[PDB]
Amino acid sequence: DSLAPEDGSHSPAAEPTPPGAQPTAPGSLKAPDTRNEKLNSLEDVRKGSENYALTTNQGVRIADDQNSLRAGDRGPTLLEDFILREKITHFDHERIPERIVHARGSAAHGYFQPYKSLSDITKADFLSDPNKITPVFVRFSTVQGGAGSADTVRDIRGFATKFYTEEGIFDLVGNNTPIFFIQDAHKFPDFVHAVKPEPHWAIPQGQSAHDTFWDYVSLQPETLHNVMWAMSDRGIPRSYRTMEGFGIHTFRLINAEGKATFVRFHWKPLAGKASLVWDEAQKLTGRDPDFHRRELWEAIEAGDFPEYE
Amino acid sequence: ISRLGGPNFHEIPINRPTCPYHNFQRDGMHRMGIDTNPANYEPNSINDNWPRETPPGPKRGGFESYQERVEGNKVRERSPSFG
Amino acid sequence: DSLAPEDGSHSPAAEPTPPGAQPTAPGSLKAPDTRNEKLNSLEDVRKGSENYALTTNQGVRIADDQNSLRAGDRGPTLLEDFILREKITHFDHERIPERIVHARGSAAHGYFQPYKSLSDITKADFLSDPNKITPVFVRFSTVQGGAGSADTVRDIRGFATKFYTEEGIFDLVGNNTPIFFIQDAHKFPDFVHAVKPEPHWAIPQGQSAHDTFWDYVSLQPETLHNVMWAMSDRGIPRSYRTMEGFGIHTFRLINAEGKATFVRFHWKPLAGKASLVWDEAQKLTGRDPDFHRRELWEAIEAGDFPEYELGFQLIPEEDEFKFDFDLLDPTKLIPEELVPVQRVGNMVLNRNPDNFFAENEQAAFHPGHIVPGLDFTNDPLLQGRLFSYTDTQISRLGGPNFHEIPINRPTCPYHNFQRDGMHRMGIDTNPANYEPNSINDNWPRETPPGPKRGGFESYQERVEGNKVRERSPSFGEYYSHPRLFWLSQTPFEQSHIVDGFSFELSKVVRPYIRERVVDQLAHIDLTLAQAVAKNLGIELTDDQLNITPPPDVNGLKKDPSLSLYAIPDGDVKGRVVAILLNDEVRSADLLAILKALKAKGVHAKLLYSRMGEVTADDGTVLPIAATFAGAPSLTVDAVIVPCGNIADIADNGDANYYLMEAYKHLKPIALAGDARKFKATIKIADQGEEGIVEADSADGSFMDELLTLMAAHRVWSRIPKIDKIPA
Amino acid sequence: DSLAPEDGSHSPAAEPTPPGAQPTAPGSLKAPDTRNEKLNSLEDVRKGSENYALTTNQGVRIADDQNSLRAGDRGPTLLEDFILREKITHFDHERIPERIVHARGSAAHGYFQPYKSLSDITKADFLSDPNKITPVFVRFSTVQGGAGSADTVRDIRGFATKFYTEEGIFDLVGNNTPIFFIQDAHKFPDFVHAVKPEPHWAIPQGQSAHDTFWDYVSLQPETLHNVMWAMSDRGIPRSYRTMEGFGIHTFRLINAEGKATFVRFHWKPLAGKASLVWDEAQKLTGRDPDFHRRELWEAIEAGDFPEYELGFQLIPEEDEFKFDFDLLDPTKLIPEELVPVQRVGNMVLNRNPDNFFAENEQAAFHPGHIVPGLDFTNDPLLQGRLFSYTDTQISRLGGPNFHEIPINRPTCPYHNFQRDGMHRMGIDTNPANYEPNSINDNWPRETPPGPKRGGFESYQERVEGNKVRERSPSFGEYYSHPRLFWLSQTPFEQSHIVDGFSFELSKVVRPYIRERVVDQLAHIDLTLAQAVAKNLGIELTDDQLNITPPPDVNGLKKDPSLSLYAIPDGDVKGRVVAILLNDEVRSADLLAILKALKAKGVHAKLLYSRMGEVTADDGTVLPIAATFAGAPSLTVDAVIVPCGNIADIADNGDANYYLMEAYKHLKPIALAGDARKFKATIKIADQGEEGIVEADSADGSFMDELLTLMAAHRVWSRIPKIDKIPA
Ligand code: HDD
Ligand code: HDD
Ligand code: HDD
Repeated sequence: DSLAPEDGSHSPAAEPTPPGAQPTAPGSLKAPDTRNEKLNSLEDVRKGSENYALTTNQGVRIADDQNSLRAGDRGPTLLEDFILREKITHFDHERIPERIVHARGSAAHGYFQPYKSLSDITKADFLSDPNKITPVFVRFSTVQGGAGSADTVRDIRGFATKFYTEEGIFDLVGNNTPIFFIQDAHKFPDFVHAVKPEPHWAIPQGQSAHDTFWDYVSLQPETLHNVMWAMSDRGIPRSYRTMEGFGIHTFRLINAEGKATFVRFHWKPLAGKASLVWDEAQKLTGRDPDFHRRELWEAIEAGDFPEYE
Repeated sequence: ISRLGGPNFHEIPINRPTCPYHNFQRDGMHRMGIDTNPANYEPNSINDNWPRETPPGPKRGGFESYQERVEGNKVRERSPSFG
Repeated sequence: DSLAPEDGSHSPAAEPTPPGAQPTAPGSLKAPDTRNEKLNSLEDVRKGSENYALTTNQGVRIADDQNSLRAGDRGPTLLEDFILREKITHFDHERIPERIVHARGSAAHGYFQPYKSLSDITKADFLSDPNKITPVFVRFSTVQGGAGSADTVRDIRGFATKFYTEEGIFDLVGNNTPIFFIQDAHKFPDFVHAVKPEPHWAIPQGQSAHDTFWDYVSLQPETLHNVMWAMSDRGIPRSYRTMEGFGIHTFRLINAEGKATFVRFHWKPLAGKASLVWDEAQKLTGRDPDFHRRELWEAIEAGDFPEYELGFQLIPEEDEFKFDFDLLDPTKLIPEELVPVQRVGNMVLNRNPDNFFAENEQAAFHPGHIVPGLDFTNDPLLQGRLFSYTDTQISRLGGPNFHEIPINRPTCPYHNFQRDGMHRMGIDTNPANYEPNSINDNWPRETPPGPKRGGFESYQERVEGNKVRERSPSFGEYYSHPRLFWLSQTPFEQSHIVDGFSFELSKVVRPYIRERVVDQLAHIDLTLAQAVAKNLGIELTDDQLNITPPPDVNGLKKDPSLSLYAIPDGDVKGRVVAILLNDEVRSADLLAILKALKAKGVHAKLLYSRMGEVTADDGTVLPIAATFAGAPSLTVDAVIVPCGNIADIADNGDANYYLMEAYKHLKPIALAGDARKFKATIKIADQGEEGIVEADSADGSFMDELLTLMAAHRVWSRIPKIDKIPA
Repeated sequence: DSLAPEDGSHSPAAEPTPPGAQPTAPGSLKAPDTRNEKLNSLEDVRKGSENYALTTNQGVRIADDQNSLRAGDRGPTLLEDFILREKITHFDHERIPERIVHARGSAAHGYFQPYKSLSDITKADFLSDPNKITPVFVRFSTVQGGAGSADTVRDIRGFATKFYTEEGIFDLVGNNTPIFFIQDAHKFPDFVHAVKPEPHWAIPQGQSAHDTFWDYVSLQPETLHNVMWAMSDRGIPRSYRTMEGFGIHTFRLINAEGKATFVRFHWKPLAGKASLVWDEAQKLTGRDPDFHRRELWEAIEAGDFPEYELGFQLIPEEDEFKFDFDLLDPTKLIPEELVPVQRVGNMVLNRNPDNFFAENEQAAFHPGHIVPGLDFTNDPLLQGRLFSYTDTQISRLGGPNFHEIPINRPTCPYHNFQRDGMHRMGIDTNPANYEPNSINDNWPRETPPGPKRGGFESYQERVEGNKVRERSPSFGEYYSHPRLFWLSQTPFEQSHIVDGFSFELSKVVRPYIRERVVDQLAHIDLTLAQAVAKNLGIELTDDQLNITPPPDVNGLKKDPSLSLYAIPDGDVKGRVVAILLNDEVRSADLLAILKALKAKGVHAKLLYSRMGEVTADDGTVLPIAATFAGAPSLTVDAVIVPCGNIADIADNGDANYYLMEAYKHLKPIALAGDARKFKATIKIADQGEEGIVEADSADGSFMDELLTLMAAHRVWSRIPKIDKIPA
């Protein structure tokens, strides 16, 4: 009953390997020895597969997963085939709405550690002890395109970090430029509608290069600063590893004595800052629309972990 | 699908089997189970075809319908015996 | 308060205009006088905008749509700002789930009209009289990629038509190849999961070129027939206008006397069959991921309406078992040499939607939506489809009232005892919500079946057998149809199939999967298998070289109707030519070029190294449509270079590459006067070659030769020359 | 194929008819001539039924709606039965989430008209012209129970009015008491969770009589004021027609000069104030859980329209701080003795919906739906309400397009740049979906504020303070308003409050909670506290007996407007009388009875020991409406027994109990001729007593005396006599 090759060449080595040397794999199979508190806490919902019987969602073993139940082997399919209907029902409802913005994104697990206690300026527990390790989950993204759009478009990039701290989840939801296009949230649907595919025909995907975007820009000069960044090579990063991150807004740090300090957040890439050039980026959306997602996944599989200060 | 919000209603705790369940179904709203199978289809070679079908048998076998004989034309008709 | 330009140049003309001549627009503003019964019935939900106040959804006029309400102009935003919250709430919930498959699609309104009454073979009302005009809504699609994926991927294409008939909605939900990959609907999630992005990392988008797809194929030889089609140039159509459509399954036509005839449905494109080549298609997903969506919309705005002839392959009930294959097997085609396609009517797509989301995204097609005069068969793929297309709408469209979404509404009457459900629009006045009832005199009432305006009754097919989960043995043949397809292609089409398999298998990381697929190809044709094997560094064994080929299909050595190009059918109307300008164009050349193109309905785009204008030798001001890089040769069907100051562009890398890319992609190229110096960049000798038009000046003969080349689509004889071209 | 009776008795007459005379029907079939702008605007979604074929939702006629498609008439059902699957799918998804609170409610259409222009104090367009008619849709409700819970529970009632104005929808979302239980919206889930069924076992339905509610009350004295109202007979109204309505919060009116006036909204019932008594209300939840829904629908079918006068309490901005309590505290009422209610206009409810689910269940009211001329205040309960009523519709009504559900649609224009979302009905043609735009000349456009037809601008209230989660100290007083309410009630109303607390606390299992509530009552009034304590077997301590009462409210020791009954306001129109028949009724009695009731708009129910008919002494055939047990005295306002063959019913247990129950519940009873023998059943002396009408015959003053009793609602003087009745 074995369909795997006898030489075992179907299974990727569970050790760091360079891009293309092995098939890519789920993280807990590729790197079983990598752990953190969050990864450990997900074990209760991880599901295996090897050596298990194929079942319905109700736990009933399936004998023939190749055929519908019919009245004769050339007959009509019967309504009483609950195995078919459960399998097709689940398939029929697989999709959930994509994010309104930043629908295209690539994510990884990791950890954060502060260099020293910041208790003089903030009572935040995750910043209180250099030995305190906080698990993170990070998602990098474009802004305009759908979940099935291309990576190397000209766009702003999102850089969202979920810190699983001992005193609650802290999400630092930033972008790869230090400002945004607009001043007041009331205008967000206007700006986003202008940059998104135009409503009559739903064109263009992953591009601000169309009338409605530049119409809005020309009528809203507050947008010009972030437009400058988007039109620069900042808009076409070489990799999620080679871009900066910013929280954009001024927030506050609050210490134990009640003192507030204004703060803006920054991520500094250990790999440095690097971008493509336009002709390359555009052609690459055709040759490999998954280039950034792939590069992130493969760097981690190689042990070449993305790092950000 | 409407009452419980989608196709993962078997993951709501009261509905969960206490016996094993494994298959190639994926995703859907409020998906709890995180599948590690490299494959989400069968037949597959990349996971040596697991999880695997099980032939019917006296115990722990796969489900097979009783091979009742069906004979008749396709009709929307009540059986006279019900009348 | 007016932000529009004083000259009115913001507003597109409400008249047919060629691609790029005007901004595109909602269909009811571009073509307000194009009407049909369905389009007219949508007027109750169309919303205008001009001269109206900006309001909340509750009708309250907004005074300041630029600012949130705050405590001081530098203060915190207040929870009482209901205008902000309503606007952001609506934004926050704009997205609905995309279709599980065929998420990427482009749609248009049109109409269908039969050529004659089909009453002798079907009682379907929409086919009963050549005077019956039926509105349609058609959505073309890819299969694998998301709604935001690219158009010109290698994939099967969907071709779904909603017929708004006087006796109900009929949805013909087909594809652009005559078979499907699998035999039984129970396997659909397996096949789709295998072709879709792999579940760990969600790669690759819009591509079958990955391990899991070819793993499934190698283990399920039933897939090989449709795989052959996908690896051919059928997988990369030039336009939705230049592909065929097929219902795939055998259905039944039922006439008034109750006689059943088996039928397979066909759409024949008036524009002919035409496809890209792989390198062009792949690069075009980067240069313009919206290319097919754009070309469909712009053809309709130009008056180049997509047209498709509906055809039926008809097989009497008594002939069910007269072929080498099972009629109910959706992995088998019916060769036109054995059963001709009888043309029965024509469909014209003549208006774009107003709002993509409301009309395209929310449209629900389902092959179970049939009408009296049609019926199903036991095809086990069709049988399971019947369950899926109603089920899936409960999440995708939010509940069981999806038929009340305007695009989905029948134009004929509908009345029943169904009630409630999320977003219920219809307010029922019937005292009864059940039947039988006396309190409403049993209305609405059942209708017996009959020749016209009768109730639906299934054809009383005899069913005999035991309840089994079992594939019919008649379905267990996998190689003869792939071989018939292979043998029916031209030599260059065969080369492109080889290159398709070779490219895709090269992207499979696990080598044994490649080897298993090559072994399957050896069961189809050894020339195909050896050619793919050579490109993969695989050597066939002596055992593989001795595999007996499968038998012919009912005596057929080939069927040229399976080739895109063996029988010429192309027409140039609606195609487009790039014209590469210089700063002092020979106006006489351009006059003759544009006159000849206009006479044939071929569009032109004037390209230069910058935007703005250039002035011809006689003072004619020429407006520039795009730069060489902004509208690459990928987006056109041919390239013409008129004479003038050729020195202006002779050393321009983009201009030289424009011709090299077009040359590599087998497109016609025409060079007038000093533009013939560009022959050096494409390595064409002074004596010239077939496929490169050249003359001292552009003229009638010059343009006749180019338009003849365009009618043949591509210059296949150039293929031996392109491998040395660095492009 | 017609199942209706040949005599047409299945169809109710489309004319006003009294309760029970005809089957009830959808409003547009019962009263097609009753129209308003909103009702007319719904015609595009109303669906008929008569003379139409039964179809699928796709418009396909159904031939056999009695059977599934099967392989043989005794065979398995086939998956290809799309008619079955569509019908069952729709059934399977009929239900939507019920409202979090106020899930049980009953609704009607109507209209509002102001008495005079209020332009001096508000620019609200619907209040600008006495000739301007504003359509309304009103939903009355309970609070705690589910959509399937009973009407006549002890609870607060909701009173929600949707005004379809020319300048937007205004929703006045009020209750039947002038205060709420809590001060800050942050506590709303705590309070509601405490009153709702307890989470382990989901008991009790429709009742605050359980530990968690009284636990919360005992720990949150701010609740005591509205608790007092709920424990009074206010908690058990006779009908939605006989209760007051209140907006509770202080809002603002804004005039064209920008001047703000504080306002509290009031509804005054034309039918007067009237409530049940507890034993009656509780038993009625069993005998007819739909009593209030039924009475509302049947009053409208009878042409006896519920009417309510809108009134305003108006407080100038400079008087904000001149009261002992904070105007922004929703646990405090504004006594009418301090600020009179000024009459504003009248609302008439004159047509029932067609489909309860489509119009009632799907209606969305929200107090943030205001119009120019109105504004909010910093009331911290109102402030949080503004968030909830938009948010909750995303799940309840399936997404952000809930304003497109027909009942919710404005009748005035609504245009904006919002797009998409689930169930999107409107098809936007605007080239732009953003502003500012030039491509549509910036339409739809913002509108500056102005005297009429202007944009919404918030009143520029001064805000000064630090960001704090802190209750205003001015809110920290909890007992003076409960005491004012207590002191304003009649002695019998006070007894009913004592009995309400006593009964509810008896259902609290943990005795310490009862003791803690009694301690709170001792801070309100020691007479109340002692009487409740006595009924609970609790002895007040000396310390409790020495608690100083809270101060008067701005010098008031009572305000009679807080009593249901202190100032008579009852009108008998729309009430109902049970008439207990015998097998040979004295027809002269019955003629005098029925005609006197009819002249005052009082309905009658002819009751007997069986259904069918009886014949009077003169041969008149009398149709029986219900049996004694089938329409118990709980469902009527008074009981009349005419003379005749009294021996027929004298020993009937149900007939005797009918009188005992009505007697216990303080209802007027009238006995003519030999019917006076029933005085022995209710233990009434030969000389008679006030509240029992008796005479030799029903002529003379008999009916006037009974109608006078009915105008006073109940016979409160009878209370000492019922306290030992075995009934
Ligand atoms: C008021 C609306 C609004 C405004 C003004 C912004 N966003 Fe946002 N953003 C959203 C509304 C939103 C959202 C609709 O809530 C999203 C989409 C789906 C989601 O979960 O959140 C989102 C997603 C989203 C993501 C993706 C998170 C993920 O990976 O899942 C990022 C990185 C940002 N945003 C970052 C920003 C930045 C840097 C902004 C400017 C400083 C910004 N957003 C303004
Ligand atoms: C049992 C499952 C199943 C099977 C075996 C098939 N499909 Fe399908 N198809 C669906 C389940 C489905 C679906 C999940 O129900 C979709 C996705 C969203 C939808 O509305 O229907 C769909 C969408 C869909 C569309 C897009 C319609 C649109 O534009 O909205 C087309 C053209 C087809 N299919 C065509 C086919 C063809 C030609 C098939 C083989 C003969 C086929 N499908 C087999
Ligand atoms: C912050 C939460 C919150 C608070 C403090 C209140 N409510 Fe509320 N109310 C809701 C949250 C809510 C809600 C959850 O949003 C409901 C349930 C379903 C709905 O549409 O709105 C609702 C329904 C609802 C209804 C039923 C409307 C209908 O018939 O559909 C009425 C009459 C009221 N409420 C009245 C009030 C009054 C008079 C309050 C105190 C002055 C009050 N509510 C406080």
